[PDB]
Amino acid sequence: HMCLVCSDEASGCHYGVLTCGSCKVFFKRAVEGQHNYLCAGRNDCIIDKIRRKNCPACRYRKCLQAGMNLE
Amino acid sequence: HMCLVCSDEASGCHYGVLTCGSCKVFFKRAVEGQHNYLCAGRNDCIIDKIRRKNCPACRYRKCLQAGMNLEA
DNA sequence: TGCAAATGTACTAGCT
DNA sequence: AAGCTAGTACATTTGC
Ligand SMILES: [Zn+2]
Ligand SMILES: [Zn+2]
Ligand SMILES: [Zn+2]
Ligand SMILES: [Zn+2]
Repeated sequence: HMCLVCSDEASGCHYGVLTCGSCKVFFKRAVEGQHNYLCAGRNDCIIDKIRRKNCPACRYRKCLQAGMNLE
Repeated sequence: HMCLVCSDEASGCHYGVLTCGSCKVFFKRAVEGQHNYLCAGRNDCIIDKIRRKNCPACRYRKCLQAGMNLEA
């Protein structure tokens, strides 16, 4: 049902983790190239369906916390 | 020289405040436009040249705090 | 791909 | 002429 990164409607198990469609694309872009993202808050931004765009840094952090990788 | 909102190179005194071009257009669009801006932290984000895209809600907040206004 | 929103740039209109 | 800003069109970015 739910994406482990942002809590949207998951579309499948992507990169080892149940994740929504946009978190799937986001993580792919993040690992592939630069992910030198800078958080504007305190590195604990709320990553939900609407706010997940706000902070790539915290979102890529949750992606790693959830265990996403290339296997 | 310095935009008092994002610290990008200022473009002039826009709407009462020395600001860059991107903050000028952003402020007018924020006032006159419909937006679903929601902060993901604590309504207290850092706004600089990079992080200004991160949180428009705090950016709009910093705009008003700097004294920006569509009048004179 | 395809479409729309958000953002930023560069320019023009108009004043003083 | 200079020197200024608000408005606006275009380009880019970003996300579905
Ligand atoms: Zn997600
Ligand atoms: Zn963050
Ligand atoms: Zn600015
Ligand atoms: Zn914020």
